[PDB]
Amino acid sequence: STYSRQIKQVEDDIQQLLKKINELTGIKESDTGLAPPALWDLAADKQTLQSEQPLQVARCTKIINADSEDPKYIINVKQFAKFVVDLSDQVAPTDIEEGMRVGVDRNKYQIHIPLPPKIDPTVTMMQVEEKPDVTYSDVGGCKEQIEKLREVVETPLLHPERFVNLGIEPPKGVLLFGPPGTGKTLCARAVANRTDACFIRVIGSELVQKYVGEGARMVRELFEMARTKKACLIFFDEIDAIGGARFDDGAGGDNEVQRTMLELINQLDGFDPRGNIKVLMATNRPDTLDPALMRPGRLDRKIEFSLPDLEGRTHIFKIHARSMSVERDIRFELLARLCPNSTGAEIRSVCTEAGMFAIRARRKIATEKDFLEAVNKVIKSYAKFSATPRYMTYN
Amino acid sequence: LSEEDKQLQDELEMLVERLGEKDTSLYRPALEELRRQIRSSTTSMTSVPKPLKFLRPHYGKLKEIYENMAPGENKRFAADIISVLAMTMSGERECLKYRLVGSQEELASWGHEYVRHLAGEVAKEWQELDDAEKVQREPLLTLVKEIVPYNMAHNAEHEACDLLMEIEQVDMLEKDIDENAYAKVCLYLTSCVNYVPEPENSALLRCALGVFRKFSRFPEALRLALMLNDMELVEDIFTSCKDVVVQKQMAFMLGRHGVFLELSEDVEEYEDLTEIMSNVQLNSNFLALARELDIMEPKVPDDIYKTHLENSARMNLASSFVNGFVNAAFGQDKLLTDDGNKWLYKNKDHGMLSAAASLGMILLWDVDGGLTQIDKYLYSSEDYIKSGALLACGIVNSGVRNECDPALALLSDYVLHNSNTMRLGSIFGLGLAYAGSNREDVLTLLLPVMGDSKSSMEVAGVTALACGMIAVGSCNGDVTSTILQTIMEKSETELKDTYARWLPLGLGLNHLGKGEAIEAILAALEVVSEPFRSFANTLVDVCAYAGSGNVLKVQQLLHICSEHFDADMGAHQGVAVLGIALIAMGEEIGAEMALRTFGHLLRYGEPTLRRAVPLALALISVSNPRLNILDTLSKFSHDADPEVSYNSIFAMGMVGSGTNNARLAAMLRQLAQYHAKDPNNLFMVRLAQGLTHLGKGTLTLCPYHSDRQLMSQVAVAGLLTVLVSFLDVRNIILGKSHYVLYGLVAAMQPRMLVTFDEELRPLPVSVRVGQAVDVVGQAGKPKTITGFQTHTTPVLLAHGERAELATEEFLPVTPILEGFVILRKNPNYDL
Ligand SMILES: Nc1ncnc2c1ncn2[C@@H]1O[C@H](COP(=O)(O)OP(=O)(O)OP(=O)(O)O)[C@@H](O)[C@H]1O
Ligand SMILES: [Mg+2]
Repeated sequence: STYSRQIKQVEDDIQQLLKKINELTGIKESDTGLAPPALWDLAADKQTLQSEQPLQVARCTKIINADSEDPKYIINVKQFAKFVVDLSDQVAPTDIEEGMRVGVDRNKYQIHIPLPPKIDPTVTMMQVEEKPDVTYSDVGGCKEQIEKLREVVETPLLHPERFVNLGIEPPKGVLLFGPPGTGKTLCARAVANRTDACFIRVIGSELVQKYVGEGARMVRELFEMARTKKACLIFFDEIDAIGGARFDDGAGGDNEVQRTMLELINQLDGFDPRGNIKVLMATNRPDTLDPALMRPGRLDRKIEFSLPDLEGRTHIFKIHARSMSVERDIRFELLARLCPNSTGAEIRSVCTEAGMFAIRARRKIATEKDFLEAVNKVIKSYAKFSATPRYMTYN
Repeated sequence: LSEEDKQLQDELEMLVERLGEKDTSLYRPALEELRRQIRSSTTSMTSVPKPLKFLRPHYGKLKEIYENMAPGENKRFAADIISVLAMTMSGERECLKYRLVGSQEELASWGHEYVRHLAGEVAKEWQELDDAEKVQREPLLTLVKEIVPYNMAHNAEHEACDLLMEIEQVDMLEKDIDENAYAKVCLYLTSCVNYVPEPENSALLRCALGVFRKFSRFPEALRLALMLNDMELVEDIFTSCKDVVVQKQMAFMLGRHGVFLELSEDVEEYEDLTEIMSNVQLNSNFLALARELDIMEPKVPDDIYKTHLENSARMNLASSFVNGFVNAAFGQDKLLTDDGNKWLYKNKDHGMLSAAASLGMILLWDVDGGLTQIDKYLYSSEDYIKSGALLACGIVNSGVRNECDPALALLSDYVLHNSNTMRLGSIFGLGLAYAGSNREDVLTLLLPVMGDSKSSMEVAGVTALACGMIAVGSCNGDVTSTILQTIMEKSETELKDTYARWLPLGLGLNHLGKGEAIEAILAALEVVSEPFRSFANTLVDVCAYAGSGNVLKVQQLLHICSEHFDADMGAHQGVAVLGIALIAMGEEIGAEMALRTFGHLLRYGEPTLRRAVPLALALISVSNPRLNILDTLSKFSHDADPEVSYNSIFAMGMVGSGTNNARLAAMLRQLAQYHAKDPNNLFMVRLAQGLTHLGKGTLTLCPYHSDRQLMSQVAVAGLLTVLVSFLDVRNIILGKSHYVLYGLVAAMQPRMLVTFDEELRPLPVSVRVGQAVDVVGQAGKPKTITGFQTHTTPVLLAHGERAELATEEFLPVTPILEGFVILRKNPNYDL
């Protein structure tokens, strides 16, 4: 308390000093998207505003007299108009092709710069930019499943030289299936964390659109932007949202979703080669998927995430209780034996509920009795709401 | 008006009336009742008697009672009421006075808040008192000797610390430390030392050291003495302890710090202690870790570049640097440990210098096996290969003290070679091998090289860098004298060469962290011509105040940076910018404050001013990939000034050096794609990629260890060498002198947590690794880690990540769980 007066004096001085600094330097606005003044290259901004002319985005339609020295290019300037223009002197004639987006000036509309193809922003955001915080060490009891998944989705990208030499074409599709909570999306997150290529996460419900043909358009643009990369991975979580089998119910039952699924199938294995895209789909209802989607060349590997066995359940218990403040003699093998048919999610909940039982009793260490009560509460008491017994008929 | 409040208001008159009667028979009961009445409300912290606050003027009637006659019992309780009242207003020389002259009973009987105010006033008047008032502190010492145990009784140890700190009398604190509070008081005093200046720096340091020594806490006492760089105190601490295991742990700490001791053969367990302190077993321990952490497979630079995901002599040299950095201290590589002659000759001119020298990086700390691979390239006829292997010898021997000096033997016969390249390799290897040794034999062998006529300016600068690295922080007279002679012997036009910039640096390395020992050196430098004189003076001054946090020197450096010049005259501005980081790196608050100053320097500064800000950011955040610095450097990676771009990219590499950061790797790959057509920028990007995966993520370049409280002088010297050489990245790094990057070898340490048994065998133990939490202040047991995970002990600790034993089966010998730690079976466990 003896320093309190000086504490407040120096604190107020510091606040006044910070305000004074911000007075000379900057840090304001932030609602009109203004960068801090330390990054303001105003002279270069003026030089850009004068020298660098704006360019309207158009689409080239037809090249007339491409062979001769006066090729005319019909461009469709979006909602503006259609023009017959010529390339600028700084663009090679072979750099502009029919049907590609270009950027032209506003005076004579001469083509000034070829442009990347238009991609829906919703499709663009589907690519993963922050890798998940899950490694393959966080998935227990899935040794064979993880190995099979990695030798399809990771090994060909990491070491392609081992495959080209033997004339070997690795599988380009994996379907992870199993009851809910078995670790399909966990393994997908592990893949996305370990991968170095472009990873795109697509949820099936995201491919359902209001208008007719829009979902197929999103699928087409997804595979178009996936082909603009040397190697790419597309994850289709809950593919049963759009991957259902085709049927005719008199009315137009699921016709648009079937068209979206057909577009996805055509992209996977159709007349045109798919490319270096290696797709990955996870579903808890693989019985509903279309037979054409469940076919090799589209889903070559079918990895089953069945419920863990005794060793797998013990491994999952060790994984989830690693950072636990457990006692010294926790019989995790016994706990794994006490939940015969249980998913990894139930095991994680058992660990969490044992910790919660210990916390509720104001204890810093969870005993074996706490884990037994957690098993009773989660595996036994909550067994009414278990998704397991219904969903292993589907898998 | 409360009825009891009205009664106490009656006591303002009726009790004073009892004290107004001539006879003393009514004086004692009324005064004692008032003294107990003060305690009546003192029983509640918030409750204070508001009626006595109206008795403050009533002291006029009581003025004669406490002043005008005998002090037996009349003034005794009369003055104490005035003292309790004086807690309310300013109390300048009052609240102390009546407690001093009045009753001298137990202090806490008058309240915790009252005694807190009294202690604050004691410090305030102690500052006022002059020498002639030494006969005024007789009661003051008694008050402090009673206040300190009272503060420690009610867990108010930190408040006690301020009291002796203000009066500059912390010395008696060690007398009254109990076993329940030594850790807290020592922790608070050590946390305070980073901000108090000299001589209170050493005073606080020695006081906490004495407290630790009294309690036989030998490892932390040794840490504290190492913070004091008191070699005599290091020796005394090491030989005072009788526990062999504690001495082994302390030897591990000394070996990590780079401090070595010459023990006596009479000392028990001399052999193993010397081996621990010499880090001869560092290579085997590192390889055992890597085998446990299944990372022994070599990594080709292609796996780092990842060119298959991307939608020349310089290229080959950059790739050799990447191969050396990624596989550092692993002993295996698919590119040079195989038949590397094709690869090594794929490089051209001075590239062959670094590439062959890079072959020494994979064999770091492995002297016996490393020289066995150097020998093959030692006999190469090409001028560059032999000297590159010579420098690889010192790189291999760097960080490990061999009893029979191999590097000196292999490099002595080439420091006066006619070819300047064989020389260049030999001095640099010798400097790396014997960094932080102050070995008189090596220095005497090396020193005449600087004065040799055949020695070029490049050679002279390399010799200065080496001799500084051997004698870093030692204030060696011989090295200082010869460096001064070399500096003033050169012509003014000769000093225009940037290799002369290395001459002060070694001089600066000589007095690294010494402080105010440079005034003679500065006076000597005053006679040197300009603008080299300003450069040299700035360099040596900064190196002297390295890692001190002296805001005055930072103010001087900012004044140097203030006046900008419309290059040639402005060279020392970059040194000042680097010096802001070199001084502010000591403590976290200063570094985070200096980050804003670096931003302002980048914003308002001139090119030469802003060409060094990335180097300052790299120095202040090396191996610490915090996102703010990474984003700041990324904003200037594609800078208009090429030098700013090169420095920003290299600083991005150094900041995440050894961190294996995925985000930084993505940024570096994107920069490599962006800078594909710029050979210099692409080379810098490859260097950054190599640094980011240094030692496959198991090595750090941070100069601070022991919970970021101990500065490694050798690491600082290596980082300083590389960064100061980067002030002329166009001519030194991108030129023919890229071998100076191997100075980073001096700063390579493993981010380690290896738990050993009492017989030094590995001992896997469950531990919790998480971001360090400041535990100053808050009492009881506060958690020192947040967001932690449980791993087996052979785990790599990131920057700012502490580790605490998960269970209590083992007791650590030292509180700091970094590097090699010895664990002992806990007697309480399994009771
Ligand atoms: N094999 C496993 N090893 C470790 N933890 C597991 C395993 N399987 C599941 N878990 C845990 O249970 C959680 C279940 O979520 P997860 O995303 O894996 O389910 P899912 O199989 O995708 O389910 P759904 O079919 O409902 O989408 C995981 O987040 C993880 O914490
Ligand atoms: Mg899922």
